[PDB]
Amino acid sequence: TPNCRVALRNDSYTLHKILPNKVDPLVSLMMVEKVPDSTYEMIGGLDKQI
Amino acid sequence: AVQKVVVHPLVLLSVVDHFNRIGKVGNQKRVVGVLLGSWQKKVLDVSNSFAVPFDEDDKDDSVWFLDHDYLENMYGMFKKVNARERIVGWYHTGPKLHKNDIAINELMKRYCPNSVLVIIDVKPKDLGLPTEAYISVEEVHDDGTPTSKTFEHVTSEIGAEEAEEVGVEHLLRDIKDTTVGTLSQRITNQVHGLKGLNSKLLDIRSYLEKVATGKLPINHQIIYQLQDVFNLLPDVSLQEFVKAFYLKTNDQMVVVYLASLIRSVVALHNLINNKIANRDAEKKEG
Amino acid sequence: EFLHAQEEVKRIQSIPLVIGQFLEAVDQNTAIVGSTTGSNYYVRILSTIDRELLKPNASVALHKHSNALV
Amino acid sequence: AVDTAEQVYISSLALLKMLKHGRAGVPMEVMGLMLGEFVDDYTVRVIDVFAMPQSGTGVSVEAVDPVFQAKMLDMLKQTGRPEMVVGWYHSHPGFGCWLSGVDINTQQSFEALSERAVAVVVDPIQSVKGKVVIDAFRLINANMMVLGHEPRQTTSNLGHLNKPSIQALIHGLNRHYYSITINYRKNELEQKMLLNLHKKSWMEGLTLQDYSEHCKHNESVVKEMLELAKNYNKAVEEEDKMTPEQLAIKNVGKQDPKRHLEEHVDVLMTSNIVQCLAAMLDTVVFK
Repeated sequence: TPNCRVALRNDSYTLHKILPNKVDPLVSLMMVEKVPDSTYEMIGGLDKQI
Repeated sequence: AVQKVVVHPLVLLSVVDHFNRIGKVGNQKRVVGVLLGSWQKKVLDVSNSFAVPFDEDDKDDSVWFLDHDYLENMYGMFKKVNARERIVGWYHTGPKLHKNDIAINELMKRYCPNSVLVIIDVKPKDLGLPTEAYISVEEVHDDGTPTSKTFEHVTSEIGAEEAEEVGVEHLLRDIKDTTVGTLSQRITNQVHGLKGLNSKLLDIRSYLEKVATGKLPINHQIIYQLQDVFNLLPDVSLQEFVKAFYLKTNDQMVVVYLASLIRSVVALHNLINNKIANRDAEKKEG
Repeated sequence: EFLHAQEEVKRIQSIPLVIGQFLEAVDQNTAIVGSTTGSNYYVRILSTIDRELLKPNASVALHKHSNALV
Repeated sequence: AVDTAEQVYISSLALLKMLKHGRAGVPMEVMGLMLGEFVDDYTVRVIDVFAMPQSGTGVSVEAVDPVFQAKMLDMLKQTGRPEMVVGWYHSHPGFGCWLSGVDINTQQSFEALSERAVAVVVDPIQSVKGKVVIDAFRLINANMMVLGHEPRQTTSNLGHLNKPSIQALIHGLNRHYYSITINYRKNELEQKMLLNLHKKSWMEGLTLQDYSEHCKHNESVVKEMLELAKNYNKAVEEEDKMTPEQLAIKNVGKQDPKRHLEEHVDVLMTSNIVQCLAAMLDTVVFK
C-alpha cells in the first residue's frame, strides 16, 4: 500500500501488524478544525478580487 | 566513636552457611570467622565476610587457635579481586559467649584499630531479636572498682543495597507484606509491637529480683540508667493533655465523618443502577 | 492479589525514565510515539493514563526497556 | 541420556553473590566461576559461589593468572567444605541472555574438561522493579541434529517453567544450546530468619505520625476529593438524562467513575483510624 506503515519487531526485524492512519507527522499546523473566526461581509470595497 | 553498624543481608547467610558447613562432624556449637567491612566516616558498613578454622576446649576455657596464614592469604586474595573491601573485625555466634573473646580481640587489633565483633543468632530466632554488636574499649572499671574489659554495646541496624534489596523480594514469594497497610497489617504492627514490650518488661524485673535478692553484685551503672526511665514518663493531668488531646481527636473525627457520608452515597448509587437494570431486563424478557 | 497489582502498577512509574513525545494513537490501549532520540517507536499504553489528554504532540514519559507510555 | 526434568538448585546466598558481583562492575562484564555438586545424573545443586578478578572491557572479558584458582580451591577445602566446580557465569548488562562467540568456546572447554558445566547469564541492570531475568543455559552437541535435541519427554512440567521469548530464540535456541529450569532451594533457619531481620519493627506500631505534617497532609486530601466531587455532580446525571446508551466516549476513554472517589476516602481512613487508635494506647499504657 502506498505510504503504508507497519509494526516492526526490534530484535528479529519481522512484521507484526499493518498500521492504519497513513503518514502525516506534525499536522498541528494543518487541520485547523475551526471554521468560525470571521464572516463574509467584514471586508468590503475589494469585491472584484473576491 | 561508632554510632551504629550496617549489616548487609549477605554476611549472615554466609554464617548460616558456615553453621551448616561444620555441623556434619563438628560438635563445636559455635562459629567464629572474620568480618570484613567498609568504614566510611562514622557509621560502619559490612559488605562481605568469610570464616576461619577455630576450636575451643571447654576445659580451662583459655585455649584457642586461629589460622593466621589462611587469614593472610584469603584477605589478600579478596584485596586483589576487590580493592574496596577491608577488615573491620570478627564475629561469632551462640548467645552465651565464651571468655576467649577478649583474647581473640586483643590479638587481631593489630589488623584493625577499631576492632568490632558481631553476635548473630541462628537458633534463637523465634521472637523479635536482631543481631548484636559490642565494641573494644579499655577503661579501669568505673571509679574505684577493680579493672576489667567491659565490652560496651553499640546499637545495630540492617541495611541492604539496591540489588541486595530487589533480589530479596523475588526470593520470598509467600506473603510479601505490601506497603501501606489496609487496617490489618497496621493493627498487628501494634499487636506484635507490644508483644516485645512486656517481654522486655518481664526481663527487667527478672534481673531486678535477681539483684534484689543479692546473688550477683550490683552495678551502679544500670541503676541510674533505669532510674531516669521512671521519673521521665509523662503524667497526664490537666490543660496540657486533656485539652490538647481532644483538639486532635475531635479534629480527626471530622474527616472520618466524610467516610460515613461519602461511602453511603457510593453503595446507594450502585444499588439504584442495579435495581434499574434488574426491573428493565425483567419487564422486557417476557 | 489485587493489592499486589496496585503496588506493581505503582512502582512501574516511579523510576528514572526518558521523555518522548506523543505522536499518534492507533486505537484503544495502543499508540504510536516517537522519542527525542529519533527512531519513531510503537508501544502500548496504560489505562491509568487519561485518554482525553493526548490530542497534540504532548510531552510524555517512556520506559528505558519496555519503552511504553508509562 | 539428556533429560528435560533438570532443575538447578541454587541457594539463596548464591544468588546474592551473583547480583552484588554483577552490580559491582556494571560497564565491564564481570566474570566468575560457579561451584556446586552433582548429586545424581540430572539434578545439580550450587550453594556457594566465589569470584575471579577480571581485566575485560565492556563487551568482552578476559581472565587472570590461573595460579589464583587452584590456590583458592585448595584453601576452601580446609575451611567449610570442598567441592568440584559445576559451571561458570558472567554478566550481559546490555542485551538479554544468549551465548556469544567466545561464550560458546569456553563452554566447549568446560564440558570436555569437567562433565556438563551449566553456564548462567545475569543482567544486573534489569533486576530493578521486583523481578530478575537470570537464566542458565547449556550446550547441546551438534552430531545429534537428525534426532531429538533435548528429547525423551519423561514429565510434562517442562513447558510452563520456561517460555523462550523472541529475543532468545534468534541467537542459539534451539539449534545450538538449550535452556534449563530454575527453582529455589528454600528451607528453614535461613528463610524465616531472612524475614525476621529485614521487614521487622518494635516501636513502629506505637509511634505517632507527628501531627505537624499529619493533619497538614489531610488538608491536601480533602481539597482534591472536593474537586472530584465537583466533577462528579455534573458527570453522571448529565450522562443519564441526555442519552441512555450505557456506552460511548464516557465508556471508552474516561477516568472519573465511582472507582476514583472512594479510594481517597480509603486512604484517609487507614491513615487516621490507625493514627487515632495509636494515640489511645499510650494514654493507658504510659500511666
